[PDB]
Amino acid sequence: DQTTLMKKYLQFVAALTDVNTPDETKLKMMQEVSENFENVTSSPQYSTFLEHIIPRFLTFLQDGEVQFLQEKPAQQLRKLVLEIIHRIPTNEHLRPHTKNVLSVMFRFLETENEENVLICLRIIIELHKQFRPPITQEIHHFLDFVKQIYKELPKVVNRYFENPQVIPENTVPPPEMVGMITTIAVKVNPEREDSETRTHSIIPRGSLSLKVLAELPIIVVLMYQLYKLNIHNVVAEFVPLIMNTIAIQVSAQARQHKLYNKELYADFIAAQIKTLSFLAYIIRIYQELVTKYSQQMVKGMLQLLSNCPAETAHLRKELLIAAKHILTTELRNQFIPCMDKLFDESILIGSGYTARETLRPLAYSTLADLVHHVRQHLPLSDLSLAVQLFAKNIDDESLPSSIQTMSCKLLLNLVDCIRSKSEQESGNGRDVLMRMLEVFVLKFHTIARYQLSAIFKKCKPQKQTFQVTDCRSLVKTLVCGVKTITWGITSCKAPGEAQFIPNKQLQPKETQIYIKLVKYAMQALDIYQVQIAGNGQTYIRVANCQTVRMKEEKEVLEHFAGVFTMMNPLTFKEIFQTTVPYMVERISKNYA
Amino acid sequence: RDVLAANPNRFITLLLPSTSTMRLDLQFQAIKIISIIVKNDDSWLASQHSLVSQLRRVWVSENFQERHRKENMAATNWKEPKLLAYCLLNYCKRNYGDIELLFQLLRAFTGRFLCNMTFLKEYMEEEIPKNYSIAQKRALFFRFVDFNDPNFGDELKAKVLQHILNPAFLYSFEKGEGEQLLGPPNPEGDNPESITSVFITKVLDPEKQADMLDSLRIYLLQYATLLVEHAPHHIHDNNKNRNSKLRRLMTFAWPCLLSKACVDPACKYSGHLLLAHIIAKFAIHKKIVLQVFHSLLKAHAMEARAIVRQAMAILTPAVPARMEDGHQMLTHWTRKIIVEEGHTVPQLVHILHLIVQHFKVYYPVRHHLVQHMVSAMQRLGFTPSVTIEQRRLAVDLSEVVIKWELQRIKDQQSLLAKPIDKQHTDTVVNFLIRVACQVNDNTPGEVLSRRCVNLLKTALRPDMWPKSELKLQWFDKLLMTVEQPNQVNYGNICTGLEVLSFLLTVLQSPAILSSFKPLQRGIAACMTCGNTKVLRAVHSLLSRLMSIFPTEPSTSSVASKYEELECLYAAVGKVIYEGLTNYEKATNANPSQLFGTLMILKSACSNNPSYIDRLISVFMRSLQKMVREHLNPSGTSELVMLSLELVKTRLAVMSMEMRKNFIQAI
Repeated sequence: DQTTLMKKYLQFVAALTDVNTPDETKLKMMQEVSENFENVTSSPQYSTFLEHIIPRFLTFLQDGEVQFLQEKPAQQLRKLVLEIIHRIPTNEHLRPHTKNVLSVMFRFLETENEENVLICLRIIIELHKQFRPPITQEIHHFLDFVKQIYKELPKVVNRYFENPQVIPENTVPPPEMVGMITTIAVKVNPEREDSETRTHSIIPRGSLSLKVLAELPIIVVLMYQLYKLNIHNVVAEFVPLIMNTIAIQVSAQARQHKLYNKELYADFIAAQIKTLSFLAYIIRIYQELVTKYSQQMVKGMLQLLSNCPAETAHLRKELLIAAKHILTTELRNQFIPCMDKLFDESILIGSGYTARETLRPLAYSTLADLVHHVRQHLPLSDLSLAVQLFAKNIDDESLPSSIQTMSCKLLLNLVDCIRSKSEQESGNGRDVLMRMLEVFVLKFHTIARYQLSAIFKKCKPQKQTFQVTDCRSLVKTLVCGVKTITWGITSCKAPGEAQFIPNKQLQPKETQIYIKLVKYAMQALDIYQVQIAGNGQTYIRVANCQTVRMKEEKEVLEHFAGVFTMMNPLTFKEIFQTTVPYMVERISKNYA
Repeated sequence: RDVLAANPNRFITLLLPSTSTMRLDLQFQAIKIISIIVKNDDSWLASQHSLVSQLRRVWVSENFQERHRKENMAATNWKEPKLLAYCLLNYCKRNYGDIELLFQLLRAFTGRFLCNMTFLKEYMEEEIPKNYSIAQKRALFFRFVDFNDPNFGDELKAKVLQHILNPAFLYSFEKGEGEQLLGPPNPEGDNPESITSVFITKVLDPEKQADMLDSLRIYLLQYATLLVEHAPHHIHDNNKNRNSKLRRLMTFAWPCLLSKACVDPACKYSGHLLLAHIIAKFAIHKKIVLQVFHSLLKAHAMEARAIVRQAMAILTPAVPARMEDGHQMLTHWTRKIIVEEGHTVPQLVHILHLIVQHFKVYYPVRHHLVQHMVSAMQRLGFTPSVTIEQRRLAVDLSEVVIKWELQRIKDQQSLLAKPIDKQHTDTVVNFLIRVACQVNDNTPGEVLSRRCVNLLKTALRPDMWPKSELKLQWFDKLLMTVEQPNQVNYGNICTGLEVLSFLLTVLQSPAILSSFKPLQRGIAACMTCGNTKVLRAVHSLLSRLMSIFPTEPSTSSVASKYEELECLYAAVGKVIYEGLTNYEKATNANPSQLFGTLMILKSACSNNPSYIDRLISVFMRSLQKMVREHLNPSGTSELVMLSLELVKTRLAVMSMEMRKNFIQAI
């Protein structure tokens, strides 16, 4: 009988408030109740079941003394009750109890332990997302509690990192001197070496735990989304707190201490990164106030990048995403002085294995956007550093072809900046332009030799589509970049030259570089032979056909010719006298 | 070149012992000359031992690697490491015994030089497995074991395992030379000739584990995975009562199961992959298998998705094969994680991806999972702001349920053979219809729509789920959007009309009549819009419907003998009449105005040639106007052909003047 089963569970819930019942009996009863919520929710009595159980659960949670030992049966019962409340479906039957549950949880946030506070925060998030209740005073009290935590954070940091305390041996410390769930072992009788042995786990206070601080900002963002018109002035107070939080750094001496905890530092860095994500969300709304404090923000996030642990790849990913969002705003100008550090790959990506494999595309894409927006303000040295980094990216076969194309396009855009800055500095801009041209020639050689050979090997007579489209895009970008670099070289004053002249015969080494460019690019432009049929077949088109049907091939070949037609006639003559036998052989193999 | 090669001692003076700038230029010139000689004479450098020793000295020197890693972009010497590596590689090609110099070439991969070092990687991954003998591979491994060089850090050993040892041993195992390469299958770990024994004892030594870099640990776990998969006999003989080597290998893996919060995820899950392979190969106790399974289930993080997927693909088939109640444990833990968690979306989508990938394994426990699967499918498909990947996952779950019913049909041609509960089929069909009609984009989801349509066509068959329920009322809202000209998803309308025509072929006639009654307003609304695609779709729908139920003849007062068709057929007749009358009235209009009218009329006459007898005069005058516009000016030809095909058999209805005009005039 389903009715009898529900009455049995109701009796179990009533027995939860009983004082005579043993704790383990209550734990077993509630474990049975948790497993059987699938059956209860089906019957229409589930509404009356809720009306009976929810007040009883809230009453039991309110009456109980806040426990801080994880092995205590009372703590486990409290956690199971909270998880049961969380598991309760969020249909319209939960609506009448929603106000009471939210008030009870908001009261527990101030006083209960980490495990319970985290569960209560999850419950609050779920209830506010599903039901969206109107604004109450408890919401403002929560915002004040969050601000108080932000102000208390330096004291927490000092207590745990800066001045660690040695827990007395064989004793149970108070929760206010542990930073995370710590397991300790106690011998009952200290008078002898042999005695009864008991073990305990201490849960930190929710007002001091950094995991709660990490979980807070998403709740603030959610409540700002729901209550945008009401708490707009209240959220403005968080901005200086956010900047101070991201500015905080653990001293080098503290990290080298004998009592240093790596997991607690990881949690602290996670909290700082979550705070930076909160800032990146509110950066566009409070941009004037954020701008007033930005000078500390640049330092703080540079330090977050330096200090992010190598093992925590997810934190590095979230940090990079938050940085990408922030840099889109005007604040990217503040980074102009400090970008010489931001090009350090150890700073940007770190030494982690997962970070190095996965997150390099995100890191270089963010840095590329920053450089592209900032490029007109960067000095010659910073432009050279960016060129060196993205040139190293061009050759790197671990990166996806999209990132290589993006780096080629970045260097293309940098070319005119490098020209202008070299003309102002009278510096070595022509040398870095020549180095970029050499990198592009080596890229044509690599595509001709390795990539195109594999593409042809994969063809058959009439993700491979992706490889063909990215090869085409990379070859097109390489041709455009070679044309732009050639325009830059022919428009730069040379180092130590007296005066510029409107065209100049290139030196023999440059002519050799362009000869290699002809040789390699004529092989690389064979990618356009490989067609992509609708059946999934990739086939090489008939060799003897000069009637190109694609406009992209015509445009890229005309631009390839545009590279050489802007050169001094003697240079053109020297290059093509040598190359023409090969050019004719390539035309024979590829009539396009 | 012969003159230069006759005095190698000249180069030793140029290899390095504002003046320092000259010495580095001389070193670069020396290395370039040596590279040219090596290119032109492949066998020369293999004998010049002192020259190669000084080249090695330069290559391993700290200043050289620092200077080339920390170059200025304008540095002239950027080619230098490529040429020096090429020379050292040429020496190593003929002198296999110099394993130390071969390992020092991997310093090219620790940095990021601005020169393409692909030739070194190609040589190490391809040629070494092909060319080196079994004895030489054993020498490689035993040199890696006892490589006590202070300047050869853990990252360089990781490079060794990644590029040299693992490919060579993989090739050897693939060829079948594992017995010779590993040597004796020593159960007791002492024998220094047993590759697995020395690996597990010396390399996996717990004292070393402390400072272990993550890359070195990862590639050590990959090497151990090779050893376990290709050569389980050497790791553990099942006949032996106890083996220490298996225990020590698991102990090396075991730190990954620890619940620490700051571990690189790739290392942890690579250790889980090694444990999964060990569990598959060897009869491991239940508690270890269940702990590994539970920890992989909780692995919903994006960072290590691929390794977790590999580990689960290895382990999930193994669980039923390992223990006598493997299916029950699979059910228990999958249900537990889906229920007690899943308030966070990524965990639920991870478990559902695992269910989709291994649906064949879960088949004997289908009945338990299916309820949670359909509930999560609906939730993921209808929660606000579904990402296209999440909607694809929901469609994948629906496809999993359909494939389970295909397997049930195959098996039937007893709790494991009993059919799925009908209500789950109903909700899967309805979710498929709704997602197919919704997912099309207003301007890609089209592919998911087509996949859902095909999946629905397979779901509704004479064997799969005939006479399923349907929830069509929502179509009323969808088709009414056609009325609103501001923004409407025409693709959604077309997909819905196609689904409706399929339902007309699927459903029984009384069910068609009962279900289509609310649709009447929506179908009638479609016939008005100017979009040709919607007109063609509604034309096909009406053609099928009117083929099932022909319009009334004789100009009877009722538009249909069926009340469920009465309003739709009245709207069809009214729109045909109004379109023909408007085209007659129009002072100047393109035939394209007729297009929808003509398609609807053609549908109305598909199974009732007499239908045009109502409209014969106005239709004939419209045909005259069409022919006149065509003769004295692309769809006009199609409309003229359609009109001619309509009246070609209605000569007896037309008046004598109209008949004469049609035959001798049009």
